[PDB]
Amino acid sequence: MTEYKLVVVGAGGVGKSALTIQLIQNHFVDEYDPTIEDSYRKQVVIDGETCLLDILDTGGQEEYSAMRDQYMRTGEGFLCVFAINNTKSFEDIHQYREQIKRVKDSDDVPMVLVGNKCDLAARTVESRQAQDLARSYGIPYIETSAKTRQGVEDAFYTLVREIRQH
Ligand SMILES: Nc1nc2c(ncn2[C@@H]2O[C@H](COP(=O)(O)OP(=O)(O)NP(=O)(O)O)[C@@H](O)[C@H]2O)c(=O)[nH]1
Ligand SMILES: [Ca+2]
Ligand SMILES: [Ca+2]
Ligand SMILES: [Mg+2]
Repeated sequence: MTEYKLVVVGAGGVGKSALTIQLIQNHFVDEYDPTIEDSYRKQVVIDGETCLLDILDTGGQEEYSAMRDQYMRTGEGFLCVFAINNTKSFEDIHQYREQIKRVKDSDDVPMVLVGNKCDLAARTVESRQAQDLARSYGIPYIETSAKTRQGVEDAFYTLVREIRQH
């Protein structure tokens, strides 16, 4: 069957693991255990197609990691995640996109910008600001809540639909 290699990246604590775990295991992780690199696999049907999602959940990073770059090289699509209540995480997105461009050696890599923790009221990143950033990259912007599951399936499935247009 068709396999889709997805990689989740973004600043520490934005909810990358919570999003992946909500998608794959249907529960919300309340505690904060920093990730290095964890992988998840699951067969799902997306738009009538039975396929296998292979998801690499990476941890936030502010220091070079040769190993990190190597694990990311095989990714086919990337979820770039920031949290809507953490301006710095949004400002960090451009660096993650640059890392992706490097490891893939391409300026055209399937990606989706995700603004997580949309259930929280302390918003410092407005939807419009994120929409503008995503537009500049030629990619979709989707808000999510790993807590309520709002937009979770939408974010990952949209990433699959982006790989399909590639
Ligand atoms: N309210 C709320 N909290 C969230 C959401 N997503 C994650 N969190 C919380 O934020 C904290 C960190 O989440 P986690 O998924 O571990 O972050 P991460 O990006 O994987 N961290 P790392 O980069 O260190 O692996 C946890 O306490 C978790 O419950 C969300 O959508 N809403
Ligand atoms: Ca723990
Ligand atoms: Ca390269
Ligand atoms: Mg994590």
